[PDB]
Amino acid sequence: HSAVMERLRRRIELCRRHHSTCEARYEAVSPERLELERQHTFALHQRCIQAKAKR
Amino acid sequence: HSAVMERLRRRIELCRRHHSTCEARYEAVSPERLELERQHTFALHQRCIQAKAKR
Amino acid sequence: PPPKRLTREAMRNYLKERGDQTVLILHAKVAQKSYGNEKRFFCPPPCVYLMGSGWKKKKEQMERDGCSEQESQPCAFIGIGNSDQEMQQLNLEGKNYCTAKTLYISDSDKRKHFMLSVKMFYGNSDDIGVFLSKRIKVISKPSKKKQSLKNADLCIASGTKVALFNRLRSQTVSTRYLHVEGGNFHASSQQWGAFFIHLLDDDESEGEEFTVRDGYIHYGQTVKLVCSVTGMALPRLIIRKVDKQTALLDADDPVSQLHKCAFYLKDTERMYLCLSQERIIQFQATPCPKEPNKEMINDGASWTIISTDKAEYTFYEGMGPVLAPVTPVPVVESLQLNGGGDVAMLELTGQNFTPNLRVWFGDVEAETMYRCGESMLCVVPDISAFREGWRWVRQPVQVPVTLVRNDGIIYSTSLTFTYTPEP
Amino acid sequence: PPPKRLTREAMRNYLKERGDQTVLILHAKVAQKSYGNEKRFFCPPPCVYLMGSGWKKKKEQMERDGCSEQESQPCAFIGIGNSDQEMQQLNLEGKNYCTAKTLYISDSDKRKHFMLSVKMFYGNSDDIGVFLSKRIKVISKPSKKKQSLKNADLCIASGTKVALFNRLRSQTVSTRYLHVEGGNFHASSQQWGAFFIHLLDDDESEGEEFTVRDGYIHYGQTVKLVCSVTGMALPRLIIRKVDKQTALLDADDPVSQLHKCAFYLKDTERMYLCLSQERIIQFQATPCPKEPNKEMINDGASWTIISTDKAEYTFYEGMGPVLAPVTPVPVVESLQLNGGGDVAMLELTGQNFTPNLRVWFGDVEAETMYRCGESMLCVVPDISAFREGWRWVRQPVQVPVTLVRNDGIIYSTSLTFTYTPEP
Amino acid sequence: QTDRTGETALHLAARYSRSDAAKRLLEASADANIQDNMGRTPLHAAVSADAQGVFQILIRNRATDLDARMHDGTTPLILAARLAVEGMLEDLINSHADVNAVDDLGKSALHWAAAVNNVDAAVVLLKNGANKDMQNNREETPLFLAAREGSYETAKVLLDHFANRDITDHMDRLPRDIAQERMHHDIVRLLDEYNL
Amino acid sequence: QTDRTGETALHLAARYSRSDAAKRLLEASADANIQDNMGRTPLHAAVSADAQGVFQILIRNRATDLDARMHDGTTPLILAARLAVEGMLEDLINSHADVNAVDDLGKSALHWAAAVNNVDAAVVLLKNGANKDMQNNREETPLFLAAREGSYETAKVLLDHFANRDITDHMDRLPRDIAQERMHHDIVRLLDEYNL
DNA sequence: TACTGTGGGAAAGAAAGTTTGGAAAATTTCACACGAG
DNA sequence: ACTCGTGTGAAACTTCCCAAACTTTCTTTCCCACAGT
Repeated sequence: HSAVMERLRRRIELCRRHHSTCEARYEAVSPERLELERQHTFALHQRCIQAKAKR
Repeated sequence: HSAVMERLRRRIELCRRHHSTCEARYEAVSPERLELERQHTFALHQRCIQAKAKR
Repeated sequence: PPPKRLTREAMRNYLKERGDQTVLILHAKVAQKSYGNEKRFFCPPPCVYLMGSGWKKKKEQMERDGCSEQESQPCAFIGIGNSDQEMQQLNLEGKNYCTAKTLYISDSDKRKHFMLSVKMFYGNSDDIGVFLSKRIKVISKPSKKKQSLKNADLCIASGTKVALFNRLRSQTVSTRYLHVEGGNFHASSQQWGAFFIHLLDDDESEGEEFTVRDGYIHYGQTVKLVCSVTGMALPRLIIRKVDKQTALLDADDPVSQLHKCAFYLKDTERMYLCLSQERIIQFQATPCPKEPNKEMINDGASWTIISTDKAEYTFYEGMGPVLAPVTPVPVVESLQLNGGGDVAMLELTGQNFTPNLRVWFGDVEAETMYRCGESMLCVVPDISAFREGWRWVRQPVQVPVTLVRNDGIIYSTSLTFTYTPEP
Repeated sequence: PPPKRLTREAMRNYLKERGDQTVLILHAKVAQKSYGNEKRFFCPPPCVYLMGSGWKKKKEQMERDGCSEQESQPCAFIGIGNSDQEMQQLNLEGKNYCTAKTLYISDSDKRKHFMLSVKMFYGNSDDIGVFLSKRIKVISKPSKKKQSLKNADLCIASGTKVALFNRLRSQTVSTRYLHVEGGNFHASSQQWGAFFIHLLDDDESEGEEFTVRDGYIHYGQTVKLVCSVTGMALPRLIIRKVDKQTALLDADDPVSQLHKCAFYLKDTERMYLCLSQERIIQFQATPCPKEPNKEMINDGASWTIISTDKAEYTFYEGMGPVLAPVTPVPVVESLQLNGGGDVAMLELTGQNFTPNLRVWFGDVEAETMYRCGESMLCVVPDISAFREGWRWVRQPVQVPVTLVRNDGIIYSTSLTFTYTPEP
Repeated sequence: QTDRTGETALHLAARYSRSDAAKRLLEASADANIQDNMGRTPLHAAVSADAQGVFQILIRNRATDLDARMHDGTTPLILAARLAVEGMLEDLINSHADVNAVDDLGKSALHWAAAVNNVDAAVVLLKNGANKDMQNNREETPLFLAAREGSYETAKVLLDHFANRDITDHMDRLPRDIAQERMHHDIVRLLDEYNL
Repeated sequence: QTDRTGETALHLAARYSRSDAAKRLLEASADANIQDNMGRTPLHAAVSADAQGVFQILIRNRATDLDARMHDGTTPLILAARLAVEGMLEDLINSHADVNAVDDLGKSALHWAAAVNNVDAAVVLLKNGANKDMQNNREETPLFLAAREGSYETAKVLLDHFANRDITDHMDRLPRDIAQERMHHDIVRLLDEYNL
């Protein structure tokens, strides 16, 4: 131990830390990112509904 | 030992045996071989001796 | 309503239900370019199925809240993406599948490859997100190429699923594809099945015990085809090339993509497999007098053959409605075991991963490190998370591994970690 | 009288005497071809010396048996070997050295390399055997080649001994070579010395403390030359090319074999080293008006330069007369220590080995395995062969190694095995 | 083969980090390039298991294929790069592993290292040949994967060795674009304005 | 360097056949390609000393230059061939030593093996590439050295893989000739009449 | 004289090269004519 | 042509595999003036 244990603590931290920075950009941008997905699912729904009006 | 010793006995024997077969051909041929060396040192000595006769 | 991380509970009541929603795009591996004003359509048409005993549950739950027959209507649109053409709707009404038989690719699309994106939402504007097809390759014209396997991507290899279609005399509307209706092979102009193109031996034993081979497929070989759809198989056939409705018996080159051909039923006289202006039968093939080994053949025994692909995506709602699209959907190619026992972890390689997931071993959530898009890592939880006794793995236990998002959408995997006693 | 293997005794009375006979052929590394009826002579002439305070011992012992002043006359013949030209005698009378200044090589000698063989016997027909020169290379013409070191064999490298000669206006008879008479450099038409061509630094300190460099030698460099013969050295010179008795200062190419040149004495005005129609001096060199850095120069400061070689061979009679030639003579390039202590052997690499030798460590003959011509092997005899006390090598002992024939001719080596306490 | 996983006695000691257990198995002329059902040599196991002990053994041993691939064609140099272990990457490089070797998706350890924003790996890899502009069977420059995953630091580093930022994917999207899209404005700003 | 012979701690254990003494000196990241004043790496020493123990270690180790030369440019593959040891030649071959590597006199182990009539060596060497008609800086085919030394058995073997019997030396003497001369009438009879 | 070496040059050659043509599959793209609404 | 998927197949075109003088730095040959026998 502590030979390896300090090495393993250090490795795991790297992943841990990384994963952190990732799962936190993704969450942060997602509002703004869902936004060319809404505005799109919109003026495209007004076509889903008038081809239902042709049956 | 006998692990290595039997191996070393076997190696040395190779050189030994070889050396033998060599030093035995060389000796055997050397008569016949010294013979284009005598016959040559001869009719060449009858030239070493008549340029001594010109001094 | 704020997002609810799935719970130890919600889960155990999915390993019982298994009430999966699931998309499932089928589609051709290649698509012919369309120079200038013209319009070459994707000649098997990209076919958006929609399996899974839980699309129903989503119609049920929805209406039981105050929702139209119009509202709980899944509403799909396809598209090559990156265009001013906009998208094209799909009629998912009535039947659950659908096909987009007027899709093309301009001369003004420089991209030497492309992808089909299947946008979707419920009528209520309630979103469900974009789905993606498994990579498609532009070509300029079916490439008739002799034995240099240089491009390789174009050569139909063994084992691959392929769909073959029949169109006649050169008219757009006739198009009919070898499909299976319940168990009886026909030629729909709506439905196309995908068959595996397994390779076989030149010298033959009986018509069963089917033992397969490696390498690419060359004209003249013997090839059985099993449908993934009905499971059924056609008798042992022999693929041969075709030029002006004549089936040249001695074609020694490898089957390239989008190539015309014909299927000689082995040991049936000179009979072949042929398109019926109805339900599918066999045909004798005309004489062969001036050209010796080159048989003349029917309009209907002349098929076009293309290698295909599927793009599956399962996903369950484990915490009811979620505001944002359930997409991108995690798919998991491989599961690697890093390390051992008390340090044991697991690496997951797949694609579309996202930091906001967490791999669950059965009902126990395990800490999850996200390395990137196509790799993830998690810590094999202790055996005493399942069998509460034991400090050690005293004998084999197998739980199913699965990805779970934040707002508890749960993407299934059919992969299973198996604890094992130490060797 | 039957052949007598050398004895523990004969030996110890050679490590006191050391009364060695020794041949010693000097000679150039290249020889110009001689097309058709012509006859280009070897322009430093191969020069068969004959050192060793033991040739005398052989005149003494011989006559003291009933032998003429005519009989104890070493009688040598040289030759390129492989010819119908037969051989050419050398006059070893009076002085002990000799030179063969009319040796050539026909157009009818296809061999792109060759060797000088110096046959020898005492007047009485009593044989002494053939001696060989160290490989010589035919060329077609002195090759004036710019900086591509492709042949490399032709380029005069640093450190190599070279002899340089002066011939004038194009006449055979004038030929005079830089030789050393006792300590005063001259130009004999009988004697030629061999000097080492060490390389130096462009920027200079004092005229001593001579520190050498690597690589080939290019015109323009500074080069001191030390004679192996007297030990003496000439002042720091600068080698430059020569075309029509003009010494081009800016020659950046490497000195090729048999090239005309001149030696600028560093820091002496415009003085060079020049041939004296007498004893050797320096010369100012003419003007240089139309050609700027190109000085005009004398007949006598224009030397031809050739890389040389020696072929030594020592051998003592340790059991008196032997009927057969003392030849081939074992020469021992390197002495390797295989193994250690109680197993310790020794591998000998040289050339001309023969099964009928046996390497002696001082006075103790050691068992000798002959591997081949250029490799032999013998068993390091126990330390208690020299220091009769001790079972171990208690502290450093050094005996001289030497090769010994059957009929006890003994070929010396000047190489020494050194026992050492184990580490 | 325990036939459960297809793993050998060596494979095990690699994963379990028994550093001298492995040694005797090597005294035994036991083949160190056996494949388990994943198609991995014990070295792959050793790297995966951050087992410096065993690792060091196998790499110091000459028999061992350092560039061995898996069923998905992953080289130890690949895992090394993604699994973020200390040293290994370098030691394999020094022992002369094919630095440009690729997996089935034709991604180099430089690629992966840029996917996992593994700046250290990327730098060592750059200073050891490494096609900085290599593409994968999606025509993806590793500068791309970076700009996708938005791993900015690794990205600055290729922009640093001047990776070509103009090489696109197999759909004619600049890396510059997959940034824009995934909402990494930083990676954008960098691609817009750093070097040239 | 004990500076007596220039030999290292490794060199010694090689020559002295201390097979595990060598092992720890390798646990120590001690360089195993150091040159003594003869210009030989401990491997050379190991071969010279028929020390299978130590030998095996060094060759199983990847760092170790298998084709290292001496001041006279001898490879271990050369010693192996001449010093007539068991196995070693083969083991070096299998570990992928340059079989056609030469010493300063430009003789290959095949050459030497024919010099010391080492039939076994010659066969193994032939079945592993080995230019059978290589020359040395005297234009000597190994068939030649055989015919000189008159080592007949190795000779039959190259005549056996059809070595070119007509390639001469650098003085236009056939091997056929240096036989005649040295009075090996057997090697002659064989060159006159065996194969063609 | 007319034959001895020698230097020396000039026409005869030659094996390590860069590369220029360009002859041999397989792309692009475009311009076009059946058969159908 | 009335306007729009499909297939012809001819004309432009791409890397590509391989066979030529010469770029070309080396030789080897032989052919011939100049000075001493």
